[PDB]
Order: sequence, then structure tokens, then C-alpha cells
Amino acid sequence: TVPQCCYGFCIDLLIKLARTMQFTYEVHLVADGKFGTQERVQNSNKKEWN
Amino acid sequence: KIVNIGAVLSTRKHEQMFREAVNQANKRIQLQATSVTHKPNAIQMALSVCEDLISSQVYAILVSHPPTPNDHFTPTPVSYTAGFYRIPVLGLTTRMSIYSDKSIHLSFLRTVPPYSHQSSVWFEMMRVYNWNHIILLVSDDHEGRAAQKRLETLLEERESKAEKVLQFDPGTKNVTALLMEARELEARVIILSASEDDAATVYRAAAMLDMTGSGYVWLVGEREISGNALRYAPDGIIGLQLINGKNESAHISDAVGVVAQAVHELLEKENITDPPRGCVGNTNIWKTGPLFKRVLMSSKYADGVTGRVEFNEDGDRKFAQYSIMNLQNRKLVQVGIYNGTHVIPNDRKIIWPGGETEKPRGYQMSTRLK
Amino acid sequence: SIGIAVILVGTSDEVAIKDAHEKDDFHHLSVVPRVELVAMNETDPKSIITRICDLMSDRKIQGVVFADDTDQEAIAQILDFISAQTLTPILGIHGGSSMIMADKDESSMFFQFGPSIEQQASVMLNIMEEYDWYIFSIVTTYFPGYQDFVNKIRSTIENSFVGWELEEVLLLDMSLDDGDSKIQNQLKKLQSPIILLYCTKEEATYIFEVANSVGLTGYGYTWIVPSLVAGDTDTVPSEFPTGLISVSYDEWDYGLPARVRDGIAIITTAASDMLSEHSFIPEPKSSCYNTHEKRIYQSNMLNRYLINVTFEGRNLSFSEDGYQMHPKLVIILLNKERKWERVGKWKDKSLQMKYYVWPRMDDHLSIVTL
Repeated sequence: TVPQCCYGFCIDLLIKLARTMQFTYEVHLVADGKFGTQERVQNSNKKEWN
Repeated sequence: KIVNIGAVLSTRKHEQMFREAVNQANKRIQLQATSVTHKPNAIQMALSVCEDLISSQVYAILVSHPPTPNDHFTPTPVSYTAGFYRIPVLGLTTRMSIYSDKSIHLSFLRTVPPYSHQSSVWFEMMRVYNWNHIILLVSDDHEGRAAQKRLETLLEERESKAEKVLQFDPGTKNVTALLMEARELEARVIILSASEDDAATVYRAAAMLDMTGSGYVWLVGEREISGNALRYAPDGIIGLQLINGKNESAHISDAVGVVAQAVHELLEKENITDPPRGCVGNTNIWKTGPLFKRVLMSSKYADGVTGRVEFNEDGDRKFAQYSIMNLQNRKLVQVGIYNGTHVIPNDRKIIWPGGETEKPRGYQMSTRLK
Repeated sequence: SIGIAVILVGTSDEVAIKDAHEKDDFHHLSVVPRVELVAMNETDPKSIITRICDLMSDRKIQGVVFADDTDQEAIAQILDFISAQTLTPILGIHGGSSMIMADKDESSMFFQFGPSIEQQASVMLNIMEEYDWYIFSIVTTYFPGYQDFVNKIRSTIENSFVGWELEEVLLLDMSLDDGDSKIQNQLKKLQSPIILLYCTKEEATYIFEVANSVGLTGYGYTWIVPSLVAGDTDTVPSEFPTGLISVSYDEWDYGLPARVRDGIAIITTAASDMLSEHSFIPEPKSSCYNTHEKRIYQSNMLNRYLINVTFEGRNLSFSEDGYQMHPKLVIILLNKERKWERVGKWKDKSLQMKYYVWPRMDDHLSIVTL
């Protein structure tokens, strides 16, 4: 992992919520780069998201 | 008619007590008694059980725990040798959850509840102390998985998921990397489920990470209190103890009272055939035993010397009594009694870890998100 | 000189087995196996225990291969118990010693010759999908392995582009009393032309006796059953409906002139390869009594190598749960004259039937198009 820079429509919106709700944040990027879906894991009875 | 009932114990005094109990039950049909000691191995036990079954041709077998502390591998051969002919066997002082499966153990019932059933007391304590954030810590065994599944079902009954469940393999001597993860969470209530020999390593590691001071609440079971765990145990640990389970004799008297009520209803049916005395001769399945154990588990007993005797559809006990203990100044004191379905504390005062006297909230809200 | 025993039960060609035993040539490795044929009856499990004790104690027997001809299912459990109590590995080859096992012990060394439940389910699904049978239903009873079957079927039918149709899943209990009315009432809800089953022999006979009273077994209903439902092709309960499809293990052209030889070759090579590299061989005191301290030497390497063996251009590697992992399956059918006619074979996930179209045994028309 390497540090980068983030800005846009969803970045300045988190700052407004952080000032109104008075909390601290630490933004990072998703590893695999997907949104999320439920699949099957190693053909088992259980299912998980990604 | 005459029908004898057999059992297997390892004590001369227990044999005399069983003889006195069957003689007293004779005054309540004709029945006899049959007992045999324990062998230092398994195949000897199996051959002795077969020989005693051939010599007496009993219709029911009772078995308790040996003087061994584990009491797990001992009742294993008797179960197979008996259930080969599908005859009911009642357990007296067994606590493992392996005999709770109807597949591997078909004909087996319990008089005391197993270790996997001390999860409703914790649920009632959480409901009465409004605790909603807990940290489960079980071991990588069958008992741990059974208790974890029971607690997860009890929690999901109200649609409330646990925060995080952590596991550790048995025989571990360094769980520092595991406890370092449970300290970065929101909850402050730690539920532990391990063995007396393994719990001593968790207590010795928690005392180094300052996880046993104020604001923390420790909830454990019965096996985590006794043994060598009291040597390394911080104050405020709320343990559990069974009412009369530890003593053998109270049950033997109560066991012969409920099984005899089924024999009166056993001989009152048609197509009745006594089990064969051919432990060596036959290999067939006796017609009795599927209908015998059907009404045996449903035999509602009125009242005995150790409380009411009931049975669920799993071959286990029901409506047990637990004493909510508490450790203060290296001395356990009784604080409450679990009345089967509710918790009622007495006038004694409760002490919490750290030294303060106040019910912790068991939650520490953080102001840093990801 | 490794002592390998051979045990047979019931009527069998003892002279043919004795003649075919001297057919393996393992002179390329230092094995020099000793063979001791012994025959016995089917008196009782305790007789088997005494027999295996005497054989282990007679002369340095380090391995036993078991064969039988009866349809008893608890023989496998008894052999698993013996192989758990003793560190001598035993193998299941034929008869009751081949029937399926729920779960072995953690330290048990017992391997059977036969397919698992998932393999049979996959074979039946291939049979169904080859003849365009996309609508079916599942009915089974309480048995140690029904849940794996249902889970395997559901997992297979959820990730395919073809159109499956599953409905009316039943879990009826035949162990209850006076429930035949409820069984016959639920059973009338079936409407699919394909019905799967997972039971025992007597359970299947009773289920068919109840089903033929309703009448969904005459013309437009096909029944598929696993290998344990038939068991012995020589005997027929005369109540099985005509046209019963069953997948069984290969036993016609593969009797017992070579199974014992293959088992002896496996154990022998295993003992050789465990001796060559590790420069050691587990040869403790060959006794069955006082074996609580006989586990002083770790034998998990031999257990870890017994699941990897190849000889005479064949793959005999076992699996984690202890099945052949590569069997040769056949397909039989019950025709008018009550017998079993082989229809097709299955090997290496490759099904090869003999009929291009299934013979229907009027509202069945033909249609031509362009």
C-alpha cells in the first residue's frame, strides 16, 4: 500500500458530516476493487460477500 | 412377572446403595439388581458388559462416571455394545456433548444437563443486566462449537448478533496475539468457554495486557472455575456451579423411580418380547426398545429427591438448577440461584473486577471511524 | 516379515482365495509379507473382538483385512471401534464391512472400499440430466448422512445454466409409533415423475408398502435409490416396484480374487515406503490388552501415507473421511423377472449408458419439424 490523494463529490461530503457529528475518520481504498456480491466459497454450505 | 434391571458402577458403597434402593422400590411385579465394576481399558469393559448382559438379560442399563476426572472415554463402549440391540441406557454423571447426537449415539439419555446447556443462564443474565455487547471466546473443539452455536441461536432469537467471536486451538501456550485484537473493540464483557488446563493460560495473559482491571466483566462456566484455575484468577469472575450434579447417590435413588414407572407401562402392552440373553448367540434387533424408549423419555415424573425430572426430544435433562457464584478475596460466595427459567439474587452484595462496586455499562463508544 | 491377517465370514470359496493369495510379487521392496487365513462365523460382536484380540496376540500381526457376506451395518462401526482402540490398521473390503460410515475417530485407522454419498448423488444427477429428467423430488428418513446428500444436491442444482425443478422435500420419520396415517397423508402430495430416496433396506420396503397403497408407483413414476438400499442383488424383498433404478458398486466381474491382493499390496507398500525414507517402522508389542501405553510411539506418518498408494497401474489413494475416492460404479435395473440387469458403467466422471433412449415401460405422440 502507498499513500495517495482523494477528492471529489463523496470526499467533501464526508467532511461536512465529520464537522456536524464531530468525529474523526481514516479513509482507505478497497483491496480487490469490487462493489459487493454474495458468492459461494470452496463449495461449502456457507456463503460470504466480497 | 419378573424382569430384572442392570447397571454398572465402580464403588462398593454405591453397590450397597443400589441394592438398598431396589429393595425399597420392591415395596412400591418383581425386579432384581445387577452391577459390575470398571475395567482399566475399553475392550475389557465391552466384553464384561456383554457377559453381564448374557448372564442377566436386563432391559435397561445405568452408567455413571468413573473416578477419572474427565469421564468422557469411559461410557463409550457401553453405549455401542448396548445400542447394538437398541436398549435404553441412562447417563448419570456425564457432561460431554458427544452423546447429544442421535446419529452416533441412538439409545442414550441424560439425567444431568451437558456442558453445552449453560448458555441460557448467560442469556438471562444479559437480559436482566441489559448487556448487549459481548465478546465470545471459545476453543477449537466440539464442546466449544456446540456452545457457540447454542449462544448464536439464542442471540439470533431476538435478532441481535454478537460483536466478534474468537477461537484458539487447544494445547496453546501463547495467546498474546489473540487478546491484542479483543482490546480494540467496543464491548467490555468477555465470555470464556475452555478447559481448566487451558483457561489458566488465558488468565495469565489477560493479567499482563491490563484487561482485568476496572470496567471489564468476565463470564465463564463451571469447568473454568474448579481445578488449578483458582491459582491464577482475578477477582470479580462470575462462575457457575450445578446444584446436586456432583454427588452420585442423589440420582441413583431418583433414577430407579422414573424407570420403574415405565416398566409398569411396558408390560401393559401387546406383542411384548423380552430381550434375548444371547450376547453371543443372536445378532438381531429386539422388538422392544424403540417403543420402550419412546414412552421412557416422555415419562413425566412428579417429584424426586433432586427436583423435577423431565426430558426434551434429545435424550437430555431439563429444568436444572444453577448457583451463581462470585470470587472475592480468593473465596467463592453464592449470589443467586437460577430457578430453571429466571434468575433471583439474594441479599448478598456483588463485587466487580477492579475493586469498585457498581454495575459497568460494558461499552466504550469510540470517536474514530474507518 | 510383516504379519498380515485375512478374515472371512460365511460361505465362500476358501480354496480359491487361498490359491489366489499367492499372486503378488513385491520383490522390489523389502516387505516379505506373512499371510494367515482364518475363518469364523457371525455369532456376535464380542466374538469378533475376541477373535481380533487372539489374532493380534498370536504372532506379530501388524495388519488385518476384513471381508464378509452379510448385510449388517453395525459391523463397520464395530471395526471402527476396534481400529480406534488398537493401533493396527484394518480395511473394509466386502459384505457388511463395506457399508457407509458416519464419522471415524480422530486417531482411527479404518478404510472402506466404496463410494461416498456425494459421488452417488452426482452419478444420479448425471443419469437424470442425460435422459432429460429436470423435474424431481427428494424424500428421505433420519440417517447419518441425509444432510450431506441434500446439501450436495442443492449446491449442484443452483449453479447450472440448465433448468432444474426441485420441490416437495420430505423428512418423514419412520421411527415413531402410530404415525403411519400422517406418513400416508404427507406422501400423497408428491406429483413429480422422478422421486429420489435415501433409506435402508427395511425402511425402503416399508416405504414402498405404504406408497403402493396410494398408487403413485405403477406407470409414470421412476424411483432412484443408492447402493445401500439394494445391498445384495441375490435377494429381493419382492415389494420393490418394477423399474427401480439403482447405482451399486462393481461386484460382478470384480469379486474377491483381487481385492485381498490389492489390500495386501497397499499395506505392504505403505509399510515399505514408511521404512525406506523414515528409516523406522512401527512394530510394538502385538497385544490387545493393556494398550493404554501402547501409543507411546507416534504412528501418524503411517496414517498420513495410507491415503496415497498406487500399484499395477491404478489409483488407490483414499480420502480424509476414508473412502476409495476413485471407485468403479455400475447401474442396475429391476426388470419383469425379479433380478438386476447391468445397464451402464461410471468411471472417472464419465458415464457410458447402453440405451440411447429410455424404454417406456396412449398419450405419447411423435412430432416432426423443420
